[PDB]
Amino acid sequence: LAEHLLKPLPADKQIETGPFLEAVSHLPPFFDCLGSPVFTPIKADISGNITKIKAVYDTNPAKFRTLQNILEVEKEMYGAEWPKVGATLALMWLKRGLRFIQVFLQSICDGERDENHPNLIRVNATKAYEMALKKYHGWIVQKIFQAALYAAPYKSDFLKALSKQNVTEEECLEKIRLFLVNYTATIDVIYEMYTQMNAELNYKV
Ligand SMILES: CCCCCCCCCC
Ligand SMILES: CCCCCCCC
Repeated sequence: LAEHLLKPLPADKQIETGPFLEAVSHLPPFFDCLGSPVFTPIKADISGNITKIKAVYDTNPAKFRTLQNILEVEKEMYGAEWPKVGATLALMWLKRGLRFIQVFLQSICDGERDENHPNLIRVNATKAYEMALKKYHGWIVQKIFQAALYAAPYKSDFLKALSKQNVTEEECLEKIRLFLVNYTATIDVIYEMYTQMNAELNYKV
């Protein structure tokens, strides 16, 4: 995770598409080692979105040099169906999965815990879901997340699974904190871009 850091934001706060996709494509694999088949559809959604954006990018790397480029070009390209189309729509849902990972990881690092059951990650996962995904899910998908939550490893095993490696828990969390710097900054910029472009949508699934 400290092996595949996201680049820092350039001065103009424009995110290069190529480098961005490469960076985040290292994230899906971490779902395989949460030790449950329950997490496979979650991996699939994040991968699929990354793959959707990559495919739009590949058609014209220069036209789609930056994430901003993607949104402005596709807006012009699709008139009235935008923002509910193309790579704009893929990235709208990618950012939410990425924000989820962000909030979950920051929560853990901040020493947030259920005092009653302290070696679990339920409370961190629950917060991340509430902050990133919950308002865009109908009640059925919510009840599904609730169930999926019990497949979560212990905090202790999860951190041991990320050092996959001769390292203490505190060392491991320091590494995650370093990763969260440019990660958070980058996601914050993508979210800000959806707000300025008016490209954010609120439909539930
Ligand atoms: C570093 C990427 C790890 C992803 C965290 C996902 C945990 C999900 C619990 C529901
Ligand atoms: C460089 C991006 C390629 C698409 C990867 C799919 C997500 C694992």
